[PDB]
Amino acid sequence: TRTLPPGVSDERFDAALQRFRDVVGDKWVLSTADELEAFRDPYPVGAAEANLPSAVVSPESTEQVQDIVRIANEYGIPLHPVSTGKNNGYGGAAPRLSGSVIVKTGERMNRILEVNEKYGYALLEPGVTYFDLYEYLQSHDSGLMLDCPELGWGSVVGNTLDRGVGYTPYGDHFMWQTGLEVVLPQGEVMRTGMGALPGSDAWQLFPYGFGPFPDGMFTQSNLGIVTKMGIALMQRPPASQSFLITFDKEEDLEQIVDIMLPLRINMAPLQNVPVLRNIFMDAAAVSKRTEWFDGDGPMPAEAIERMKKDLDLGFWNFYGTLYGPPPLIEMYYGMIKEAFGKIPGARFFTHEERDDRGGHVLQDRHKINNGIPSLDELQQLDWVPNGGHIGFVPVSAPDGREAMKQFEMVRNRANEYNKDYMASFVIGLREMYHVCLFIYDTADPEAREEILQMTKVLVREAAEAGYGEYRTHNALMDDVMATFNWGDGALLKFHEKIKDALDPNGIIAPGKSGIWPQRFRGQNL
Amino acid sequence: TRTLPPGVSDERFDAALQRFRDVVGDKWVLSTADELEAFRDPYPVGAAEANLPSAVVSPESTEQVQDIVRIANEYGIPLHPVSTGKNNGYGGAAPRLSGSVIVKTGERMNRILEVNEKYGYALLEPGVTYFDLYEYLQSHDSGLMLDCPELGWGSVVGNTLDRGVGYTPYGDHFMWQTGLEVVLPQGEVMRTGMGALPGSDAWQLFPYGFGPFPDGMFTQSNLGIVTKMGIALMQRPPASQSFLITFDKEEDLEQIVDIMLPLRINMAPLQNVPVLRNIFMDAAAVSKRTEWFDGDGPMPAEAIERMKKDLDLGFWNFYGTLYGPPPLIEMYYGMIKEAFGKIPGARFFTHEERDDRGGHVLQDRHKINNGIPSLDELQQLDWVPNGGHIGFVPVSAPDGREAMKQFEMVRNRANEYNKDYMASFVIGLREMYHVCLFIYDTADPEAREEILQMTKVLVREAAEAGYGEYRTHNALMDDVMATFNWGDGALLKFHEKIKDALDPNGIIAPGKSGIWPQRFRGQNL
Ligand SMILES: Cc1cc2nc3c(=O)[nH]c(=O)nc-3n(C[C@H](O)[C@H](O)[C@H](O)COP(=O)(O)OP(=O)(O)OC[C@H]3O[C@@H](n4cnc5c(N)ncnc54)[C@H](O)[C@@H]3O)c2cc1C
Ligand SMILES: Cc1cc2nc3c(=O)[nH]c(=O)nc-3n(C[C@H](O)[C@H](O)[C@H](O)COP(=O)(O)OP(=O)(O)OC[C@H]3O[C@@H](n4cnc5c(N)ncnc54)[C@H](O)[C@@H]3O)c2cc1C
Ligand SMILES: COc1cc(CCCO)cc(OC)c1O
Ligand SMILES: COc1cc(CCCO)cc(OC)c1O
Repeated sequence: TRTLPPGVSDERFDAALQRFRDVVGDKWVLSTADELEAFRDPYPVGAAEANLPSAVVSPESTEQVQDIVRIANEYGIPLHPVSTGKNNGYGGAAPRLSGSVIVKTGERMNRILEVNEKYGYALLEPGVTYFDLYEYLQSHDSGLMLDCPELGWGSVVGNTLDRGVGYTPYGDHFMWQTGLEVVLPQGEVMRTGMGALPGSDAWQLFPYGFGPFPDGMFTQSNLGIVTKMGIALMQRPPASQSFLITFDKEEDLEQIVDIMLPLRINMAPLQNVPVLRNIFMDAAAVSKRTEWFDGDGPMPAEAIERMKKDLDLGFWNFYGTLYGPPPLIEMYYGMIKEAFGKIPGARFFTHEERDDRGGHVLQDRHKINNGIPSLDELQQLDWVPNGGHIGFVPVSAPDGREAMKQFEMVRNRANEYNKDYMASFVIGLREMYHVCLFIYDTADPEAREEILQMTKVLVREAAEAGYGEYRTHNALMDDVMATFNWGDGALLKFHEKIKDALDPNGIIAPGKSGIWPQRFRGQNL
Repeated sequence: TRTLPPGVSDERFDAALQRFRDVVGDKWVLSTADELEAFRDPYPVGAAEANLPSAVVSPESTEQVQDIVRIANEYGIPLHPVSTGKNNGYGGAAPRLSGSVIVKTGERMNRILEVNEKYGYALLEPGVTYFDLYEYLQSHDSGLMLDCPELGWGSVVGNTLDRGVGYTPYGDHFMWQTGLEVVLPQGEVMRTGMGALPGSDAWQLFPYGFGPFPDGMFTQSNLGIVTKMGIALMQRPPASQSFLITFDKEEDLEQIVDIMLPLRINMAPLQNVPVLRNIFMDAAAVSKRTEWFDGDGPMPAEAIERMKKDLDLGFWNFYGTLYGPPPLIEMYYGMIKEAFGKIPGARFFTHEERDDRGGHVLQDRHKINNGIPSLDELQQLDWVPNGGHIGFVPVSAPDGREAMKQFEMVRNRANEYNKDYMASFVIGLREMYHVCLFIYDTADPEAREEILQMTKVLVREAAEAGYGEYRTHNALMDDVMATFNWGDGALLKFHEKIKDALDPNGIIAPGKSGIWPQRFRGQNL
């Protein structure tokens, strides 16, 4: 059957598709099953079909976005705006609401509008990937560096708009986002901050402007379609050194985190975003599961010791990067060695001390942590046939016992559902993103359903323990927002009220972050 | 005559006042003219009466705030929430809309709810002043320090809610704000961030929570009455050093700013928030105008030279503070001396090198920049009889030509309207707050009217040159929001839609930031 927007007939949708073609050109509207396969979730969750797009519209300009939104309002067509649509682990480009039209802004709105060397910023359209911006900075001999997530094929804008993160001192992308332009849900266009002052040169200099500060309301949001976004860019330091600390025992996690916090909270000596990855995460980056265990069910401890011995890695592997003059780097590395060396069996390696396969992750972090984008971690998806992943990322206090509690709770459910537990604590100043990647055979419908049921269990169990997730997959958005229900669901009620005011026809990404416009509430999707 | 809410009769207002007394206690409702005199703007702007409160209500609890908001909805009573109501320069405690009832949350909601040494944060009620928090930290021998504005008698919460700023590395108060509790305009209570997840310990560790990020919409805002707010607290460094650089000429401003930017953008060597204050600003802190000049009109060049000579200060005076191990401080100070020394006439002083009257401001900055609150700057108001100030604060790029353009533009109008121009550039990473404090005799109605007309001209003239203000006085809020009118007033229309959705009866601080609810729009008050 043809995927159609809810309540929209074949005739009405054909008519809307043609109005879209009038705006963007016939080449830039996709609506056949073969064309749309590329836009389904690449890592499907659940046995049954879900998150089916009805079309893809690729606008060239803000003016075209406004016209697309107005047409969607006339026809009642839901729109899922994306930048590059590489939100893999959280749905890809696929809409939360099946039948929605994807607005792929980044296909043609892909210009670097400004890179300012003096004030250190960029003004970007959504199609600028991290690779694109890196190539620009390299080609202009820029003194600036970008901040990228693990995979460079995503969007500087799009990643920020889901509050994604990277690993340099500028790792909080939303923090350094400065100014945006957005098409509101009925087609009006708005600039935030100093961009609201005509002729201001400070759109990318001063984020707040005047009055209530709105930009965060357009992140993890369905309140508009972003068409331009500014971001601050850090100056590249004169030198850097990355390092790996291997820790032998599962149980070391508690002491690692507790030693880490005093070294991190003042952004020195731990200047970048430390990451603490387990052996499964690192092994998946350089090898397939069957090299260590080709049997049924969870991997046995003998197979784990082999992974560690052969890759020369610990169960927990701490990656960091230091920046600045060589003397500062040496002083900070000495402090780090002296602190973590109090853990029995810890071993230290700089990026120049490992040329072996187990050191491939360290080399990859040394790129990433220096704003050099990479795709090396895509090899994690070769762990099993037809590999995909889902991201389960609860927030943790930077406390070793809390980390251990979360590790044990996730590992337990992981084992129960026969999914390997790849873990990476991504460490901020006062919080940790406990990244749980579950890699699975996306062609196997029982594996897909196990992933869905396992993660719904984990969302509930984590919440009963006081833990919430910072970001989540289409399939989990209602469940995750349901956990943030202090005061009889006060937060969601507030969001719904704003959603219905700005989007009275219920057009933009219905269900994003569990926020449904009035016409869709009380339904089973 | 008695001050009444718009459209509310004496009999209705009396009934509402008694309902307020039911909630908070009859002792905690003020409504006579003598009682309300203290809640008038202490630095009145304009000759005519403006911004008159009809009553003051002091709630003891969030539950009482909810009840007050419910009563106000029933009766159509506008409410102006304040914490400590010390917003001097911007209206004091006085409401934008005359006839509003001030809700002074800080009078009785004044508890430090938590200070966490390990993770470095505080959870505060609105009545905690900077002095209160400092005394707590001292009393408990805390390793943490606060970040305060120039005057310590304001509210850690209230200052943040107007996006006020201080001068340590944590000087962006809203940035370090983490979690809040707010009573929405119809009386519902909501927690943001991880506080929306019942049982989370991360309310003050991770600001975003899940879904659209709303906390900024409650700053410079009329979308609620905030009852609790968290804020991160920096660890106190092992050592510090403050310094003053004096520069001889008005025209040095261009070179000072251009030398400063490379030293600031990486947060080192200029680690704190530098301030660049002109001789009028520093002279007012230690002396009266008639010490230097008792004639008519703007101060002549020779009197300006006498201020410089006796106080041993420049026309421009640069104040900074360095932090960290003693060798790091000495290396950074050497970098700062080498850079700024290229300006002919520059002279350098650390806080150890001046014990004269001219050095009083340096010693005060050494307290403020180390989280030690002060009221010394209140002496600026003794510059002339019955002294008050208004804050005209355009944002400037950190560019010397732009700073000079703004200086010359403001000086030109200050001279025209016979107001001394006290200037302080408060310097962020990529932007400066160009603080123009105009000090005037508040008893002189012509001076008050000159201040109003001069600043209205400056708002328009600055906007014509592409500059907007970050914060403003009641009397200028409509004019300032009117300058942020890109896209035919798109930003204000967006704020108005949200305002009417959350506040359908138009109760909370109508006209704050130029944002009026439907029932008042177009009424010219
Ligand atoms: C192995 C692996 C490792 C990963 N590591 C990381 C990591 O380190 N850090 C990280 O952050 N992520 C990580 N991810 C997740 C994902 O790869 C990235 O976050 C990716 O950059 C997001 O996709 P994107 O940039 O194309 O954004 P998009 O998919 O274009 O956008 C993401 C979402 O933002 C919203 N949005 C986007 N554009 C607009 C717009 N114009 N208007 C309105 N709303 C919009 C929509 O809700 C959209 O679904 C990882 C994934 C995998 C599989
Ligand atoms: C000489 C001088 C120097 C100054 N220097 C500085 C400086 O360095 N930095 C600086 O930031 N300011 C400065 N100011 C301005 C002012 O002194 C401070 O900002 C002061 O801290 C603000 O008053 P307050 O803290 O009592 O906040 P309040 O007056 O309580 O609140 C300010 C506003 O925030 C909102 N608000 C407050 N509480 C609530 C609540 N509970 N719910 C909802 N909304 C609320 C209201 O709009 C209120 O009007 C200066 C003023 C002068 C005269
Ligand atoms: C920090 O946020 C994320 C980190 C990773 C991988 C971290 C590997 O060390 C994946 C994500 O989504 C799939 C995230 O959101
Ligand atoms: C940085 O923000 C402000 C600074 C000052 C005075 C700075 C003196 O050096 C006053 C203000 O309001 C009256 C401000 O908002």
